[PDB]
Amino acid sequence: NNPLSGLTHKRRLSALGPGGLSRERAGLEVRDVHPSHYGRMCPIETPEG
Amino acid sequence: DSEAVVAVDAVSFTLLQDQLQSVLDTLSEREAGVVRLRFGLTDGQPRTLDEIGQVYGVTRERIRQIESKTMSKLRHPSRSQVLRDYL
Amino acid sequence: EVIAEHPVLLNRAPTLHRLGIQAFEPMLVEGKAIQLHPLVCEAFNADFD
Amino acid sequence: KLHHLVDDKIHARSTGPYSMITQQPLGGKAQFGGQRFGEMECWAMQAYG
Amino acid sequence: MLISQRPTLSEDVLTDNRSQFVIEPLEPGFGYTLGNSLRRTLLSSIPGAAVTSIRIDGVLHEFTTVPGVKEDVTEIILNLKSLVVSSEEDEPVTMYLRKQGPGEVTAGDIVPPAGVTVHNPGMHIATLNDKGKLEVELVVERGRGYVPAVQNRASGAEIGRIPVDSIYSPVLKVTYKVDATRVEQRTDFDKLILDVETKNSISPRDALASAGKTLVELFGLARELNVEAEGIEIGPS
DNA sequence: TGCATCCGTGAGTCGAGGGTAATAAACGCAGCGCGGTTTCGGTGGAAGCCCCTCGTTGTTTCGCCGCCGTGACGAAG
DNA sequence: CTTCGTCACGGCGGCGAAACAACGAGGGGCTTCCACCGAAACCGCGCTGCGTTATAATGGGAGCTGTCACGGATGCA
Repeated sequence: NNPLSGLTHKRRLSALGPGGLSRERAGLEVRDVHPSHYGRMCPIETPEG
Repeated sequence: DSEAVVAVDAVSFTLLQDQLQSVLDTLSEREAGVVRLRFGLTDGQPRTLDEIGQVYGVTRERIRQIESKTMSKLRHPSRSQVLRDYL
Repeated sequence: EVIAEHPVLLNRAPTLHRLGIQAFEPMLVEGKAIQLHPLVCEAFNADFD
Repeated sequence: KLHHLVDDKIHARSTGPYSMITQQPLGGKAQFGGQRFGEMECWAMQAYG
Repeated sequence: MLISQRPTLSEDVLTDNRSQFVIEPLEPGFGYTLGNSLRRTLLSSIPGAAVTSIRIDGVLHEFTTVPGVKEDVTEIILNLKSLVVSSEEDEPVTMYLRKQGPGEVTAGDIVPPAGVTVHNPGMHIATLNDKGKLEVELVVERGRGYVPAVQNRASGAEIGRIPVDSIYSPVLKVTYKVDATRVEQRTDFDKLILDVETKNSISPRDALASAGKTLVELFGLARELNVEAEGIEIGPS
């Protein structure tokens, strides 16, 4: 619905799927912003659902 | 569920069936009974005009005459104006 | 005419306390948004975001 | 302007179609659907008596 | 253009002098257009007469109490402040009141000459006592709106004088509130509700008629820029 | 007896919301019931034939328009 | 100012038209066929079922397995 939702939908680093961990199996700790995200993953742009 | 009652049809089906009495009764009662079995609405079997001869003691051709006597005078819009809303 | 003093119900998921639902007498409003009296929102805990 | 229009998020229903197994309504704005009244609504619903 | 749907006006009494006025259906948003202006006008356009200055015997600096009467001076002051009077001259008129002997001195005891009329004789004033004997002198005039107390520059000449405010407008208070009458079928029409409340000297409705007069005059003073200008009109009656 | 050790549970009211895969096959016989086909049939819809339901006259009578006169307010000098 | 012309007012009355009742000729009630429905039949054959196949062939592919806690039911020692 906008050029951003076109772009930033890519460059998406998902945690779920085959080989990924399901939400209920996805516990509290994994949701955290690891120090190893600095520069790698955006530490702020995450879904709020 | 394809078998769902629209529930407007059902109320409107009752209204159809009641306008039917209100229109038939405003017509002659011999004719009202004639059609009630000719189309066999109140029963399961629509009838032919030679079954009617026993129940109404008249020649089948006379019910041929009465069928038009029903329809044409019905075909006066007065009956049609109040029934054309039913479609 | 038909809405002349005919109460209706207003709900919001979640409803936690009893007052999560409220009965109101509705008035016709132009537009597609439900205008909620600005006092019950506390019970509804509903903000207009 | 955000893509959350009140032209998009209204659903009304007096009576639409019904579920297959149960005679219950269906869910969705696309289908005429019908609104869900949950247990957690039943709670306050009785709490009102 | 025409209003295209004639609005009405209904006056509804609540007391002998206090009344509401419902106007409907105004064109969208027009409730505020005229309501705030109208309340301002009623507060600041209806002529009337009120007390302006005072002086009483005995007091020169004792702005607390005076003998004979028991209560303070401010009590009598505020009593007289809320006095209804009507005058027919813009010169300063003078009235006296002089009651000897203990009792209850009222507004019926004041002796207003012709040309100055009082409409609340039976308004109590003073709890005169101890065979109290008084002489209160009231400098009065007529005007409009609310004029605060103008102090006496000639302090020596009128040194027992007392400056005081004046509610020249005979109305006490008016409020207005708008409504949403037939917004859906008739495109956001609104109904104004007015509530006017005035002194006993005049009525609620009459000052309203005078306000209408003053404002239509004031806007004729402007419409005389293009006499044949196509604005909006109303229609029949 | 403990005692570890699996294990059977629940873990948000709710809106956004239709579908994705694979292996060796052939001959032949029987029932078969659906669909080509093959009879007349009387009851069907015409064709021609007789007793009773619907239109002429014989008044009746209110109605009404021509007539008849009245009177006045008008019409012209 | 005088005197004539007109236009309703009200009735008069004699025509006049429309309603109401003695009833007789277009419907209601008769046969008299056969192109037909409709039956009854006489079929064959796609469609389903079911039988057989003759060198030897003789042990699953796959699945990715984890939370979080907790009571408790269950194999040991």
